[PDB]
Amino acid sequence: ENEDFCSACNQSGSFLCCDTCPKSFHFLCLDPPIDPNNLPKGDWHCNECKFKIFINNSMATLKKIESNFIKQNNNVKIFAKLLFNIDSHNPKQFQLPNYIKETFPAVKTGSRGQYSDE
Amino acid sequence: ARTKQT
Amino acid sequence: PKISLQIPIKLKSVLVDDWEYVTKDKKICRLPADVTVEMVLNKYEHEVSQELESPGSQSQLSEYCAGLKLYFDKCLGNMLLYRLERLQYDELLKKSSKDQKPLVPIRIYGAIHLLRLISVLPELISSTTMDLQSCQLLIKQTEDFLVWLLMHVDEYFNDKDPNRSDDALYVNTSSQYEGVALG
Ligand SMILES: [Zn+2]
Ligand SMILES: [Zn+2]
Repeated sequence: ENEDFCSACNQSGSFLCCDTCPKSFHFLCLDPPIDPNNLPKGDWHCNECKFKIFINNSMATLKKIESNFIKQNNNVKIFAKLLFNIDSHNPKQFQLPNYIKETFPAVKTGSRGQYSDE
Repeated sequence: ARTKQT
Repeated sequence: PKISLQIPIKLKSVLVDDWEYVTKDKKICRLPADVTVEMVLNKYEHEVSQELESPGSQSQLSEYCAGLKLYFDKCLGNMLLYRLERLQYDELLKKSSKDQKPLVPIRIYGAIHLLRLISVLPELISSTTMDLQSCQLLIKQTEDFLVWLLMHVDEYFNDKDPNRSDDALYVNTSSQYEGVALG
């Protein structure tokens, strides 16, 4: 069974459900956003599942796949591992890290992540 | 594809 | 080991203002931005490369800026937007499709979204197997960029309030936009 909340923003509402894992997502929280007036007719998989489906049906290993990418991206070598990781992770809502938020003690985070100053 | 409301 | 990134307090305050504008005031950024990520990083690289003597320093600076641009293009729609901004993003993508050209985020989004990406670099770096030397170099290059960006806070982060100017960095959303975007 699929989950009750959007994996990207943790809120309630209408979701597309992954067919190979329990995650659910708001149509607009996906990357790219899915149009509810043009929903996919067949199965649908989240980015994380899509990546594992990719890897498994690959002749090479995830270590080798990663290795060739880094070679392919030597012009931006310091970012190559960061770039490779993107496609294995589902989209999420941006949130400021705690080391920024904690600098401002008068500011609180509300129940949906919203800025609150009482 | 499957949808869900909650 | 925790990855620590030193962000000047004035730039933290810009990020907190951003958080307030989007999630409390229901504003989004005016897009495409008058000053894009590509423009910010071109100006940064051009200016600081002049004060550089070592060929290795110049190479490292250029690699950092090129990689940051590519990483921003890959991160933007995956992790750099508040929920409210996803409707705007969907519209931009649909427009790009009509135009038969891919959306290039560094030519659309601006300094505030770059600063968002920088703020989450520590967690993103810690989720890789980058060795410690490259982690150190990436953090150092980022902190050097932030020193320069702090000196340009007026250029990039002034005139933010759409309730004071029709030209501001942010725009108000309608209640119809908000309803569509947030359910
Ligand atoms: Zn969501
Ligand atoms: Zn899945």
